[PDB]
Amino acid sequence: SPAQGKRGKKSA
Amino acid sequence: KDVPDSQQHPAPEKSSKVSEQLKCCSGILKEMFAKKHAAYAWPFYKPVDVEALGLHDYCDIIKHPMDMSTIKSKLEAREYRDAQEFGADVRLMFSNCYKYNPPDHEVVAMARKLQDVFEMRFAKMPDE
Repeated sequence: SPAQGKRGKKSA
Repeated sequence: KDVPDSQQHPAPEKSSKVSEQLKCCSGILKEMFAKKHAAYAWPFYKPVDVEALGLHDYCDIIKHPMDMSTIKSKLEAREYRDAQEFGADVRLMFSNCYKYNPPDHEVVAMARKLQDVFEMRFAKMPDE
């Protein structure tokens, strides 16, 4: 586990 | 030589080159900021939304999250000496992005689009 991989943003 | 056409003269007063870099640097960020790149630079204008994105691990990952708006604001602050102050922070927001994000990610998706445009834009930056 280096980084959560955001799970952020969906462009909209 | 030490890099082809890398440097040749220190700037007089302040710029002639440098703040000229920022007029460019800015139009560049402001371009990622463009409604054109606002499909994907918009999460860069502003800071990685650790709430919205449901990050949590963010502050572990991220040490220096850059946002197109500060770097710009600093442009708008002339805090950036030049466009390389500028893109130093573009590279910062880009960095903290793929830093946190896998390349199969949305943020990186967005990140790499800016990576394309910013770097293309930045390729049009002086240094003389």
